[PDB]
Amino acid sequence: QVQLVQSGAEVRKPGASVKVSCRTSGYTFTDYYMHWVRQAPGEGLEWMGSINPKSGGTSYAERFQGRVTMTMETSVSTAYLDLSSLRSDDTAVYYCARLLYSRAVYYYGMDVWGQGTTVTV
Amino acid sequence: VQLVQSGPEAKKPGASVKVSCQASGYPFSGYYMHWLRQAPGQGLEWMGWMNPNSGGTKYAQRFQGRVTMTRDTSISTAHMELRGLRSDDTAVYYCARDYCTGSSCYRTDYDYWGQGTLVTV
Amino acid sequence: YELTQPPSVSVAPGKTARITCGGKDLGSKSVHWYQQKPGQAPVLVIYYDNIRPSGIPERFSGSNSGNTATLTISRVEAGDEADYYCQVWDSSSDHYVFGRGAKVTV
Amino acid sequence: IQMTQSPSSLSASVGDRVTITCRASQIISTYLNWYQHKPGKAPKLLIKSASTLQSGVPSRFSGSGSGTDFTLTITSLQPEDFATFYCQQSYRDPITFGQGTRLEI
Amino acid sequence: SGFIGYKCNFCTIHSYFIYDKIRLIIPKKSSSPEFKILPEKCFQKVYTDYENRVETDISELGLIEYEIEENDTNPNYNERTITISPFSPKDIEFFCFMVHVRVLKYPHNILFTNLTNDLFTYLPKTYNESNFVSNVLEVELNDGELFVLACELINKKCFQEGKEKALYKSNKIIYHKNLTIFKAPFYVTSKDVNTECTCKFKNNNYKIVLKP
Ligand SMILES: *[C@@H]1O[C@H](CO)[C@@H](O[C@@H]2O[C@H](CO)[C@@H](O)[C@H](O)[C@H]2NC(C)=O)[C@H](O)[C@H]1NC(C)=O
Ligand SMILES: *[C@@H]1O[C@H](CO)[C@@H](O[C@@H]2O[C@H](CO)[C@@H](O)[C@H](O)[C@H]2NC(C)=O)[C@H](O)[C@H]1NC(C)=O
Ligand SMILES: *[C@@H]1O[C@H](CO)[C@@H](O)[C@H](O)[C@H]1NC(C)=O
Repeated sequence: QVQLVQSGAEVRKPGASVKVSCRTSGYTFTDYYMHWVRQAPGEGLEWMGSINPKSGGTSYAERFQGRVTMTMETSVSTAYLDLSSLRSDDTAVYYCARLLYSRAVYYYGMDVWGQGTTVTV
Repeated sequence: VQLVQSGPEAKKPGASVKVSCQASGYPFSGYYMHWLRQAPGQGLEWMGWMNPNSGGTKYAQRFQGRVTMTRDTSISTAHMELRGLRSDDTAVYYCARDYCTGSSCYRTDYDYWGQGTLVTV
Repeated sequence: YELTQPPSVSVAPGKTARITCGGKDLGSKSVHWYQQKPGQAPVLVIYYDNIRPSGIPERFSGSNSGNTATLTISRVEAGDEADYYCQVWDSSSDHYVFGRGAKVTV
Repeated sequence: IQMTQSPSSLSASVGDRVTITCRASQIISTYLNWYQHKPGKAPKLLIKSASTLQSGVPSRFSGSGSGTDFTLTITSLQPEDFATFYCQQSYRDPITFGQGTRLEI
Repeated sequence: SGFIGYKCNFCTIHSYFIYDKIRLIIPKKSSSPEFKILPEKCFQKVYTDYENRVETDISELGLIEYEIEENDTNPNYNERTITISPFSPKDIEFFCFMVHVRVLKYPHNILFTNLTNDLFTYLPKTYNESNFVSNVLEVELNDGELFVLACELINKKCFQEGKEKALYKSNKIIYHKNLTIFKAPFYVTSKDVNTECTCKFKNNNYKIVLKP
């Protein structure tokens, strides 16, 4: 009855922009941290960035700092990842995951992960 | 465990009595030897204790200068000599072992008694 | 920083598998282990370096001591063929550092 | 320290419980031992410290009381229980025994 | 309080007893029989007052959790030993003749977490296990706040290691009868400091986090 559903598989040309959505159906939003992790084909996972649920968070990876803009509308309780300036290193399978929001963040993990959105560049 | 006492002996008035106390079944050292005067028609009355290990003796205030207690480590026998016998010094004498001296409790108990040496003055 | 997980781990069925998560002063920083199947999403198997989730078989286990964190998946059986990545939140840089990974093969 | 046992004169039928109150001059806490002095023979220790029973003494005998007043409880009187009873004041260097309590049949 | 002596060779003890032990060093009497203690069963039947010396069993003074130990294996000396506990609700005193022991009631508060499945009815001031949020519980602690963990499977290195650099200094850590008591330092330089531990209930790892 509780699951995370992402956008369908999309193909974008290099240099264009791709928007990936992560809506929270079973779980109420802003209770948990929102994280974005992408897995390159035949490669290890790479966490893109994290947004704090209580207040806007600018925490992004150094590699993905320039071209990642993560917005939280909270009207539809959906997490949106805006990605642009794609390249050969910007194609992966993207995963949205949640960990409980706490004053100290090191404890708790990503218990639930998204369905997965395949992006081809 | 049993404690054997010498047969009763009746000395003349003004003489001395020696009473022999034998220890069987328990280490003769480490247990104080207590002597009691069972005067006929009167309660038991304490005379003194003799320490086997140190050899020291302490006597009651009444018999502070009459009774003498000795021993013999080779034979492991306790002897008590009383001088100045009077008509009130006739009684039945018991030597008892303090089972409580060995450990724990501070009280004085007489777990095992002698047969009772009947002294007639 | 960077997590120096081994490139591979070789295990036999019915045995203990140790995946060492290596990092500088990793005892003071929590590791979160994620089971990566070839197509299925990362299933969290250990979070906060020793805690077992509500829904998981009991054999999964892990501990962090010193500069190495070991995922002791005792009693390796079919269905455990996956890549186990340890994730560390870096407090000073405020960005989680994600392990390279270590595939476990029966 | 004369420890008078006021109930000294006694006469009890077989199968009837008794109580022997034993009182001393000063407070002597729980440093009391109860002895059973049969006629002839030798005294036999019954209760150590007045709170725990000496081994070899049946369950009929029991000790109660602390400080000044102390009690003997016999569940069922026996011919072996017939004897004179004394109190030993373990506190203080001289040991003053009681005057006795002939628990007559 | 402001004392570091707990040995009883006129020993008077005035301290906050948190499972602290009292050493009653007394001779065998087989060497010096003049010396005696007026209460025979000391620390078990002990005078409540100082002038009105009356024997009262240790259950009826005002101690809450306790155990009294008499162990006589040492041939040189024998000791009657009692453990005191923080659970007491009032400043009771007792005298063994002189041995003056004062059990001061703990002025600060008590926090108890019973991850073990047992009825520690003596101190019902709690969080239970239900408060654990995602199997981690974060218990803040005011100055001097006494935290108690009831989990039997405490593993090792409880309160020894603190996550995120600086470790939360504890004045005293007691592990008595499978019960783990944390004493807050009552003075902390920076609030952002953490101390941790492990526990194993239902084979799940429940962990407690303590912060000022
Ligand atoms: C401490 O532990 C007990 C048991 O884990 C908790 O619940 C108690 O459960 C027993 C039955 O096993 C009941 O009889 C008790 O009444 C319960 N306790 C209370 C206070 O109601 C208990 O909740 C825990 N906490 C406290 C404060 O005792
Ligand atoms: C302390 O934890 C216990 C569980 O160990 C809680 O006890 C349960 O409380 C609910 C709601 O009152 C009852 O329906 C259950 O039957 C209780 N369980 C048992 C075993 O008695 C208790 O509520 C917790 N204390 C709180 C929340 O204050
Ligand atoms: C206390 O008694 C125990 C009995 O199990 C004994 O092993 C131990 O040596 C004793 N310790 C002291 C300090 O008397």
